[PDB]
Amino acid sequence: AKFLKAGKVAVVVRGRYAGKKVVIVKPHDEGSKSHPFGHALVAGIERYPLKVTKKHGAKKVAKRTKIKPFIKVVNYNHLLPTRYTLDVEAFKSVVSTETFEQPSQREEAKKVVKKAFEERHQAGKNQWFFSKLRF
Amino acid sequence: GRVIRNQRKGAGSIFTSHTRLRQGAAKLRTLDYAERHGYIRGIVKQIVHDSGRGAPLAKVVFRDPYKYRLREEIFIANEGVHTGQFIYAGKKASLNVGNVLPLGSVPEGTIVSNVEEKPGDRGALARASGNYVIIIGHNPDENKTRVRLPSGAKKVISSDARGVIGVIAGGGRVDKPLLKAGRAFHKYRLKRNSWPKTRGVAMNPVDHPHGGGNHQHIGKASTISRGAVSGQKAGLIAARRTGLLRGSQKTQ
Amino acid sequence: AKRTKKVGITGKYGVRYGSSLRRQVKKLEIQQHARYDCSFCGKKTVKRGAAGIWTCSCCKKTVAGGAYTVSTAAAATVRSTIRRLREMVEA
Amino acid sequence: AHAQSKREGRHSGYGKRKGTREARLPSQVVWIRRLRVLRRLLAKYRDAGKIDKHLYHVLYKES
Amino acid sequence: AQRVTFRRRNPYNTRSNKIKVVKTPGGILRAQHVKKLATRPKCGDCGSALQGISTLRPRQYATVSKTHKTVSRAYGGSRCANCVKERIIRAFLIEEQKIVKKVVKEQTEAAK
Amino acid sequence: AREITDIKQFLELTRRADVKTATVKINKKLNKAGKPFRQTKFKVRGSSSLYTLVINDAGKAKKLIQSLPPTLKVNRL
RNA sequence: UCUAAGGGUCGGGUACGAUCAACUUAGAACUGGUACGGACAAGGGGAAUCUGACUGUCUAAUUAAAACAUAGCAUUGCGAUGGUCAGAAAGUGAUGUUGACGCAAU
RNA sequence: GCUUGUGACGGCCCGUGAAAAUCCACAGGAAGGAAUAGUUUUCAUGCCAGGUCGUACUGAUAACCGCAGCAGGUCUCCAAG
RNA sequence: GAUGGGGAAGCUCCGUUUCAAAGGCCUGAUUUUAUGCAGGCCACCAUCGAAAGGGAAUCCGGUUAAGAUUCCGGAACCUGGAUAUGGAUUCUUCACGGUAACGUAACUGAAUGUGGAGACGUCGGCGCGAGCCCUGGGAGGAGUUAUCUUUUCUUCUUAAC
Ligand SMILES: [Mg+2]
Ligand SMILES: [Mg+2]
Ligand SMILES: [Mg+2]
Ligand SMILES: [Mg+2]
Ligand SMILES: [Mg+2]
Ligand SMILES: [Mg+2]
Ligand SMILES: [Mg+2]
Ligand SMILES: [Mg+2]
Ligand SMILES: [Mg+2]
Ligand SMILES: [Mg+2]
Ligand SMILES: [Mg+2]
Ligand SMILES: [Mg+2]
Ligand SMILES: [Mg+2]
Ligand SMILES: [Mg+2]
Ligand SMILES: [Mg+2]
Ligand SMILES: [Mg+2]
Ligand SMILES: [Mg+2]
Ligand SMILES: [Mg+2]
Ligand SMILES: [Mg+2]
Ligand SMILES: [Mg+2]
Ligand SMILES: [Mg+2]
Ligand SMILES: [Mg+2]
Ligand SMILES: [Mg+2]
Ligand SMILES: [Mg+2]
Ligand SMILES: [Mg+2]
Ligand SMILES: [Mg+2]
Ligand SMILES: [Mg+2]
Ligand SMILES: [Mg+2]
Ligand SMILES: [Mg+2]
Ligand SMILES: [Mg+2]
Ligand SMILES: [Mg+2]
Ligand SMILES: [Mg+2]
Ligand SMILES: [Mg+2]
Ligand SMILES: [Mg+2]
Ligand SMILES: [Mg+2]
Ligand SMILES: [Mg+2]
Ligand SMILES: [Mg+2]
Ligand SMILES: [Mg+2]
Ligand SMILES: [Mg+2]
Ligand SMILES: [Mg+2]
Ligand SMILES: [Mg+2]
Ligand SMILES: [Mg+2]
Ligand SMILES: [Mg+2]
Ligand SMILES: [Mg+2]
Ligand SMILES: [Mg+2]
Ligand SMILES: [Mg+2]
Ligand SMILES: [Mg+2]
Ligand SMILES: [Mg+2]
Ligand SMILES: [Mg+2]
Ligand SMILES: [Mg+2]
Ligand SMILES: [Mg+2]
Ligand SMILES: [Mg+2]
Ligand SMILES: [Mg+2]
Ligand SMILES: [Mg+2]
Ligand SMILES: [Mg+2]
Ligand SMILES: [Zn+2]
Repeated sequence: AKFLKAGKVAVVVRGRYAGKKVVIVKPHDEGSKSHPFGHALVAGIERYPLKVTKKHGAKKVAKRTKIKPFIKVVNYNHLLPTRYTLDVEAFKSVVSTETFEQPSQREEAKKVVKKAFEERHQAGKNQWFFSKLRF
Repeated sequence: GRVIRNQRKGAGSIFTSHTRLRQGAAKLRTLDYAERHGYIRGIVKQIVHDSGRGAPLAKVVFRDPYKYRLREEIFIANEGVHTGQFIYAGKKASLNVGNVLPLGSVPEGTIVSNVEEKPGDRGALARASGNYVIIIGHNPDENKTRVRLPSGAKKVISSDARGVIGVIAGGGRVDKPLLKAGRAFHKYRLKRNSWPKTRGVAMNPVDHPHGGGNHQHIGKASTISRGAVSGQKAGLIAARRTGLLRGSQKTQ
Repeated sequence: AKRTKKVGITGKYGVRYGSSLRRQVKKLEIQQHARYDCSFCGKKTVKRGAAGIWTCSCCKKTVAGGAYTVSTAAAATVRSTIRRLREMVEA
Repeated sequence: AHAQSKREGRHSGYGKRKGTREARLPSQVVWIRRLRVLRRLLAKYRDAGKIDKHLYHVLYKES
Repeated sequence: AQRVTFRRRNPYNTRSNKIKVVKTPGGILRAQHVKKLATRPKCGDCGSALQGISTLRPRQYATVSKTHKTVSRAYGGSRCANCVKERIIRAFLIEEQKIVKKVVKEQTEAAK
Repeated sequence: AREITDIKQFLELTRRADVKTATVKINKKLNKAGKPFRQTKFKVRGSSSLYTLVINDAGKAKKLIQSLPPTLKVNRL
C-alpha cells in the first residue's frame, strides 16, 4: 500500500538526524511550491532515553529518561520505512505545515511531542522506537 | 686458499634478507578455542602486495573473543578471495575457498594452502604463488591425514593441522621470461644479495674448487658427496643421477 | 593504419632478446594489461598492477587472481572441485 | 628591429633553419590547437541550436 | 637577473627545503622556505577526501576550532556521509532479518 | 593586523583598558574617477592586534576625533 | 619586397557583423663577383672474414678484450626433527617478515 | 616563452616505491550539571613565561685533502639578452 | 647496545622481549596530615642511532669597520602556565538551521575502541599558479644628436600575518 501513511515509523537516513527514528504525522505525497519532492512531516527523537537499571534510583531515573525530540520536513528519499508503527494522535495538530516558519512555533511543538514521547516511553509503549539504532 | 663464496654466505652480512618493505609475516590465526571448537568470522579488509613475494597477501580483520578490540591477521591470499569477503576459521567451519579448516574435516580431494606441519604452527606448506597441497588420506585412529605436497612428496600430518581451502594467488608468474638482466636485477633487489653469479670456473683456485687451469674446466667430478666438508660442497651435491632428465617424471 | 605486422605491444623491445622470447612475453603481456569483467557489478573494469592483484575501477573491489590473468585454469578447476566436494557434505 | 623584420616573415628561410620542423613547432601543438577549436566550435553551434545534438555528436567524433 | 639564496643552513633540495620567490617592499626578491602542503583527511570506510573538513598539517588541527574538524552528523570528521547512509541501512535490515531468522526457527522447533 | 568598520565597536575598542595608545593617519587619495579627497585611518593598538578603521568621509573623521577617550595617547599623523 | 592559408573575445526572436593579439608553413618576384647551416656548430660511406647475441662489468697507476655478467637452457640438494652456510661454546646465527611458481649448489 | 611549483589524468613493474614521534576526529556514554539560577574556556578579548649550545669567515687554480698559495680531488641551491 | 639470563679459564661471547615476580596514570580515600589506601585501567619492557628523513611557531624595513630571519623598529605567531570579563547555552538542560551534500564564533563528554593526518616510486603529455623574460601609454632622471631616431638606457616596489 501507500506505506508512507501517517502512522509509519521510519529511520531518517540522511542529514543531521541520520540514524534517528521518526514517525510520519502528515505526508505531502507529491509537491510543494517549495519542496518539489515527496516529503514527509515527521516527529522524531534527537537525544534518546538512556538505559536504566535496578541500581538506578530516585532522580537519576527521572533524569536518565528525559527525551530530546525534533520535527523535520523530510524527503521520502531519506527515510527507511519500517514495519513498526506508533500512534500520532497527541500531536496531530501540533505538528503541521503551519508549525514551520516562526521558531517560536517549532519549540512549542517540540514541548508537546516531548511531553508526549516521555509519557509514552514509561508505561512501556512502543519500546523499539525508544531504542537507539546502532551502526 | 680463500673462503669460497657459499661459505661466506653463512655469517650473513651483505646477504641477510632485504626486509624493510615487507607487509609483515603471513600466518594463520593462533589456534585457539574459537578455532578448534567452532568457527569464527572475519573480513578480508584488503588484499595487498608483499614486497619480495610473488603471492599477494590478504589482510583479514577479526574480533577478539576476550577483549573488545579488532585484531588483524595477515594471510596469503588464496586465488578467488576478495576485499569484503567473509572468512570462517574453525573445526566446524565450512568448505568454501578462503575459509580455514583442520585437515581432518575436509574430504579427500580438497585443495588447501598455507597448511601446518604441526597443528598451530600457523602454516608452513604451500605458500608460494600458485602452489598447494591435496588431501589424499585419512586415518581416523591416530587421526592423521595424508597429503601430497607441491614437490610431490606425500607426507602425513595431524588432522588438527589447519589449511586454507584454495590455491595461492599469482600462479603462472614464472611463465613470463625475465627478458633482461635488469628485471632479474630488480627481482633480487627486494629479495637478497644472491645475483649475479660468478661461475667458479671463472675464478682462480684460491676462490674455488672449480678455480684455475689454462682453459675453463672443472677438472674433476662435479658431483660431491653428502659427507663433503665446507669449502668442498659446491657442484652437484649428493646427486644421485645426472644429465638430461628424459622421460615423464611425475612420481608414482 | 595497421602499424606493426605482428609484434604489437612487443615492438618496444625492438630487436633484442630473440623472437621466440618476445613472443612468449607478448602473450602474457597482452593478458596482464588487458581490462576485465567485474564479477560483482559487471562492467569491464578489472585491471592488474601487482601480480595477483585484480582490482576494479568503479565499485572498487579487489580479487586475488592469477599472476597475469584474473583467473588461472587450475584455480577455476579447483573452484568446481570444491563446489563438488561441498555438495557432498550436505545433500 | 630584427624581431620586427622577423614578424614580417623575414630570415625564416630554408637556410636560417637549424632545428627540425618539429623542434621549431611540434606537430602535437598544432593538433591540439586545431582540435580544440573544432571541438569548441561545436559547443557554440549546439548551444545555440544551429547544430542539432545528433549532428554534433557525429561531427565531434568525426573531428 | 636577480638571483636568490637559501635562507637556512640546509643547502640541498629536500622536501623540507622547498623555496618560493617573493618581491618585497624594498623592491628586491628573496626566498621564503615554504611548508610542505597538507593533504586532506580521508574517509575511514570508502577512502575519499571527506568534504566539510578543513585541511591542515596534523598539529595545526589543535590550533583550530571544533567546527573545522567535523560536520553535523553521525560520524562527522570520520566517515563519508554516503557511507553513513549505508551503515544505517545495513544495521536496520540486518537487525530486522535477525528477528525473522529468530521466530522462524522458533517455528522449526515445534514442527520438525 | 585587523580592519574594522562598525563605528560603535570601534569606540568600545578605544576604552578597552589594554588600549593605551592610538594613532591617526591622513591620506590624499582620489575619488571614484575624477577628484581627490582626504582619507583618515583610525588605528587602535591592543595587546595582540592593531585595528584600523578607515573613515573615508572627510566629515565623519572630524566628529570622530573629538569622540576620543581623553585618556588615549593618540599619535596625530 | 610581396602573396596565400592557420586563431580569441563579445550581443543575435523562441547568414553575417565588430574588434584583439600571435611566429609557424607553403608560394612569388626583385637582388649580388653563384654567394648564402657564410663565424660558431656539425656522422665518412661501402663489401666481407673472425668473434662476443645485445645494454651492462674489470686489472685505481702499462691489458677494456674475444675475458666477467646477463636473459634463455640444463642439472643438483632440500617438506623444517630439513638443505646450504656461520661459531670456541651456547637457552647461538645467515637463508627466514622464508616453504618447492621456494631456498640453496653447479 | 623560461625556471619552478601544483592539479586532474595516463605509462610501467616476477620492482607496486620507509618508520616512529606527534596532532586531530569519530564510536562510546562513566559521570557532572539550571530558574531564583546554574553549565560552559575547541567563540572573542585580556595576563605571565620561554632555558642550554651553535651562529665570524673560506668552501677552493690560496682558508679542505693531495709534504705547498700543487693545472689533481672534493656534496648542492639560485641563473638575464 | 645495557638488562633476569645462557656460554666462556678469562679478556669477554650470545640474546633485546629474549624461558624473568621486569612497570605508572588518573583521581579518589585526607579534613589527626600530609599523601598512606580505595577502585579501574595500560602490559607498551631500556637506551643510542638523521645539523639532507619526520618535525609547534616570524616577517618586512633600517642598521656594523666586521653580527643579523639573532640587534633596532613595527607588525605577528607557537607552546606551556595561569586566568578572569564579554558572548554562547539551559525552564524542552548539554545550539540552531538546510529535503540533502552541508552550514556556524561558540554549542559539556571519563574508561575503552576506531578512523585520519605524519606517510612517501617513476616517466609522459595536458591545465593553472608564482618569479623571470617580452611589451603599450604616462610621469620622472641619465646618454646620443655633423645628420637621423615622438630615440637609446634606467625608476614606477608591496613581507609574514
Ligand atoms: Mg552524541
Ligand atoms: Mg682460508
Ligand atoms: Mg633481518
Ligand atoms: Mg652482487
Ligand atoms: Mg654466471
Ligand atoms: Mg651460473
Ligand atoms: Mg680468471
Ligand atoms: Mg682449491
Ligand atoms: Mg676438488
Ligand atoms: Mg679449473
Ligand atoms: Mg668452459
Ligand atoms: Mg606525434
Ligand atoms: Mg599547446
Ligand atoms: Mg578554443
Ligand atoms: Mg562517443
Ligand atoms: Mg626590470
Ligand atoms: Mg646561512
Ligand atoms: Mg624528487
Ligand atoms: Mg565543517
Ligand atoms: Mg570549513
Ligand atoms: Mg591572415
Ligand atoms: Mg579576424
Ligand atoms: Mg660484447
Ligand atoms: Mg689498467
Ligand atoms: Mg698490481
Ligand atoms: Mg669498452
Ligand atoms: Mg687502458
Ligand atoms: Mg641457445
Ligand atoms: Mg645451553
Ligand atoms: Mg632542479
Ligand atoms: Mg601506485
Ligand atoms: Mg583530522
Ligand atoms: Mg562511578
Ligand atoms: Mg580559547
Ligand atoms: Mg624544565
Ligand atoms: Mg653567516
Ligand atoms: Mg659565507
Ligand atoms: Mg678564497
Ligand atoms: Mg691544507
Ligand atoms: Mg690546486
Ligand atoms: Mg650485548
Ligand atoms: Mg635519539
Ligand atoms: Mg633532523
Ligand atoms: Mg630534518
Ligand atoms: Mg635587512
Ligand atoms: Mg654591532
Ligand atoms: Mg656578513
Ligand atoms: Mg624584534
Ligand atoms: Mg610590539
Ligand atoms: Mg594558550
Ligand atoms: Mg548559536
Ligand atoms: Mg591512532
Ligand atoms: Mg596511516
Ligand atoms: Mg619519506
Ligand atoms: Mg610565515
Ligand atoms: Zn565492479
